[PDB]
Amino acid sequence: LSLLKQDGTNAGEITLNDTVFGIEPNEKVVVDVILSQRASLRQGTHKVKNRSEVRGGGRKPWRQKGTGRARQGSIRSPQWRGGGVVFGPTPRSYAYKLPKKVRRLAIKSILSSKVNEEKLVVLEGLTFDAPKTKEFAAFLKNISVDTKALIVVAGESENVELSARNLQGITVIPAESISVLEVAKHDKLIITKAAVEKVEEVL
Amino acid sequence: KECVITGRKSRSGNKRSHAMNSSKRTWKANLQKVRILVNGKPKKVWVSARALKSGKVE
Amino acid sequence: LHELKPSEGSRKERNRVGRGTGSGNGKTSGRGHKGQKARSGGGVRLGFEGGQLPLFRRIPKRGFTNINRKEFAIVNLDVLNRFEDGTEVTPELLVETGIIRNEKSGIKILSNGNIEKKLTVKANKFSAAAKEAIEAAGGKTEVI
Amino acid sequence: PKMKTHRGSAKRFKRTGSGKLKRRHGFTSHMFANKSQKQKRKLRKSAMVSAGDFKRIRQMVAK
RNA sequence: GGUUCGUGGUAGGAGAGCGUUCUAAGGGCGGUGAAGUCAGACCGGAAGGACUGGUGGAGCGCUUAGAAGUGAGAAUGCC
RNA sequence: GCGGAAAAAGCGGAGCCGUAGCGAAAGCGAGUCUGAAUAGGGCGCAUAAGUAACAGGUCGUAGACCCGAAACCAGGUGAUC
RNA sequence: GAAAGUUAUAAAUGAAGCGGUCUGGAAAGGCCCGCCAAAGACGGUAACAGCCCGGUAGUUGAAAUGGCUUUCCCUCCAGAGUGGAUCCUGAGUACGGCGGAACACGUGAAAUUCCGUCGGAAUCCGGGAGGACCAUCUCCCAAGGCUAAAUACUCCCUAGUGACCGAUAGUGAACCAGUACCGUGAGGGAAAGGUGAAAAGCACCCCGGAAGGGGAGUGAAACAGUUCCUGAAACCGUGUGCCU
Ligand SMILES: [Mg+2]
Ligand SMILES: [Mg+2]
Ligand SMILES: [Mg+2]
Ligand SMILES: [Mg+2]
Ligand SMILES: [Mg+2]
Ligand SMILES: [Mg+2]
Ligand SMILES: [Mg+2]
Ligand SMILES: [Mg+2]
Ligand SMILES: [Mg+2]
Ligand SMILES: [Mg+2]
Ligand SMILES: [Mg+2]
Ligand SMILES: [Mg+2]
Ligand SMILES: [Mg+2]
Ligand SMILES: [Mg+2]
Ligand SMILES: [Mg+2]
Ligand SMILES: [Mg+2]
Ligand SMILES: [Mg+2]
Ligand SMILES: [Mg+2]
Ligand SMILES: [Mg+2]
Ligand SMILES: [Mg+2]
Ligand SMILES: [Mg+2]
Ligand SMILES: [Mg+2]
Ligand SMILES: [Mg+2]
Ligand SMILES: [Mg+2]
Ligand SMILES: [Mg+2]
Ligand SMILES: [Mg+2]
Ligand SMILES: [Mg+2]
Ligand SMILES: [Mg+2]
Ligand SMILES: [Mg+2]
Ligand SMILES: [Mg+2]
Ligand SMILES: [Mg+2]
Ligand SMILES: [Mg+2]
Ligand SMILES: [Mg+2]
Ligand SMILES: [Mg+2]
Ligand SMILES: [Mg+2]
Ligand SMILES: [Mg+2]
Repeated sequence: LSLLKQDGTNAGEITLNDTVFGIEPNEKVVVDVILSQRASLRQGTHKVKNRSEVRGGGRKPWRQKGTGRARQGSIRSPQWRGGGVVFGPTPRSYAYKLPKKVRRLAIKSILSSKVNEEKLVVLEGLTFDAPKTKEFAAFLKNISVDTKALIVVAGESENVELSARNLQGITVIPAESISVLEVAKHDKLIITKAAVEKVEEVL
Repeated sequence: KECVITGRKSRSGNKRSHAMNSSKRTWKANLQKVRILVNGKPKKVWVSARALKSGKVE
Repeated sequence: LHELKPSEGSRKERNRVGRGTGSGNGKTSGRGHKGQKARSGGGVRLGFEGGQLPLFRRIPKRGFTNINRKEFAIVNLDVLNRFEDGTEVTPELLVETGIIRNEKSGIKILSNGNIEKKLTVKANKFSAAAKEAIEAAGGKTEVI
Repeated sequence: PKMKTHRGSAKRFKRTGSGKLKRRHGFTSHMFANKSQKQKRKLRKSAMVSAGDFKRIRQMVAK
């Protein structure tokens, strides 16, 4: 596929490795991995007090027989107004990983999908002399994005992260850090040639 | 109520029936009241028979 | 991300009891009526037979465990065909290739299958049949 | 926590290749005047756990 | 798409669904009036869902997926 | 566990399950145990699929679907009745 | 003991729209134009604000005190080789019996460790252990002491996070709550959030002793009137279309 410069002009064409960008996408696998990655983000910090954890409630409120009232054991029994909760949330992890081979297939398949959808723009360079959001915004018009976009860069270029930090739909990531959920969260995938090399080197 | 030389004193454990019912009991040290001088001056102190065995003041 | 479809049949809605009679699991919630099995925490321990002496106590204990029990990693001939002809098959070569991962007490070669190639196999033990078969092909067994 | 194996059972049953349980026979200590030699030969062999019993006890000896 | 035989049902097994709160992504509504609330002779096989109007005065649907403190008429239930 | 953003990968093969069973065991091994047996019989093989993860069902350990005793034990508080 | 650095405990500076127009009580909303962005965090502002305010990114800042890190001061200090005449190398100790306990190990064939009691070694030609015990071999040198880190927990502090609660929930406690109240006492232990953007919190008139009303006025609204967002149901009434 084609290989354009920051300015937006064509710079020949690059050849993506068909074992990473060519494979027939496995949608079912990508859905499993997306669900696992969403589940793994959960903090799970939710708790209630059961009848043991609620303040007080030690004594029998009134004698078992003779008063004409329903028998009761504690004022914190769960049918009482301020009483314990019967089950309800307990702090727990929601994280789980599919096997490594399934996780690699998922990233290969989501990346192949982007090529099929013509949502992957390969850039020769991408660099900025100084952190300037105005320049990064102009760049996105030249490349013709006008959507959410994941920008993948290798050649350190610290000025790219700063320049794109204040744009709302734009995420800049290393290349080592490319993940199924980050590619799925974003419409267009813009990647530098140097970054493509680093992604293929891993997959 | 403790050996001044060693520190022997009461310690708890079990009494056991045949049938192996257990109940708490103690083992007291064989403490004897004797005059010795740990500090220069003599004094009547608890000392275990075991501590007296061999070389003590009296 | 707005059109996620998990694989058909991979996920099923959990059954919730005690949520009305329409569901078929309302009220008694699948437990039927009364007795020990209807109660919270109810039910007898696993092999319990309501006081009839359980099976395991009707029958005797048998045998002992040997402190010095040797268990060998088993290699049937068939997998030795993997190797190239006139090759010297060691334990180290049998773990590198990935044929036996943990070499419990040693490597024993068993006959099961038939060998084609002419090898030189060294293992801790051979079955009489295995030895004959390795040799019948045109190889030498050594017992390291 | 991990399920615990029933140790009484682990000392009496043995798992076969097909995954069944093999056991010994009961009436095989003492009182041998009261049993015939045919009874003795038969009781001396192993036996399999019955389907009904196996259903009841299989979790006790998983592992 | 037809044909044939079926379709009473407690315990109970099996299936398909409705609705509730929250999350994500997409796409919307809303001071020209959100949710809630009241009323009605509307719609769906059921759970249920709209529409119109009053009240209300600022938030809320929908689609697909996900997660549950997810549905009450009975407990001499608790307030 | 290292690395990292309460990331994602990568690294990490120690270990676990499976690929062989039979026998109390020594052991032998597509067989093995019993047996004097080359017999018969038991369990196996000949009739190879497992494993990792998630989801449903059920079970186990946990209060384990919810409410309810009379009681038991431990440390205290009470002879202003 | 100094000194230097650095962090903490106050702060400072900080880009860009009073843009036009529509609806409206009000515009941050709609429509149409711009602009800043290392700043599109969060909150506030008469409805939903990157450009209105406090701020935010970035960049600065400390008289004083405390912490930390360095450096200096100060303080302290022998360590290899060769022999093996002799000497030393933890005693009521180790161990044993009896009785207990700890060991995953219930006295068992019961090693190992500890306690009480009684008995009681060897001591370099020495001693202990390898799950009764003996022999061989192997590995160790008890009966003296010290020792950071990797681990546990959080009354606290700072900064944050949540497919956690949203007033019968969440803490017992969003509110002067361990209060009121109950109990001789130990102890038990509640209920109870919302005017409006702003008090502009209803001058004045009228009935009434007042309460409370009706006007008038404020307000977008007063059927928002000082407990005052919404305002379901039970329950209580007035009126009346059909019936009795
Ligand atoms: Mg309690
Ligand atoms: Mg009554
Ligand atoms: Mg509560
Ligand atoms: Mg269902
Ligand atoms: Mg039924
Ligand atoms: Mg019912
Ligand atoms: Mg019943
Ligand atoms: Mg029953
Ligand atoms: Mg009986
Ligand atoms: Mg016998
Ligand atoms: Mg019919
Ligand atoms: Mg039917
Ligand atoms: Mg069912
Ligand atoms: Mg809501
Ligand atoms: Mg309402
Ligand atoms: Mg519920
Ligand atoms: Mg009711
Ligand atoms: Mg008693
Ligand atoms: Mg007293
Ligand atoms: Mg008196
Ligand atoms: Mg400003
Ligand atoms: Mg206007
Ligand atoms: Mg408003
Ligand atoms: Mg507001
Ligand atoms: Mg003892
Ligand atoms: Mg014990
Ligand atoms: Mg010994
Ligand atoms: Mg002793
Ligand atoms: Mg010893
Ligand atoms: Mg030994
Ligand atoms: Mg042992
Ligand atoms: Mg020594
Ligand atoms: Mg409360
Ligand atoms: Mg409320
Ligand atoms: Mg309360
Ligand atoms: Mg009022």
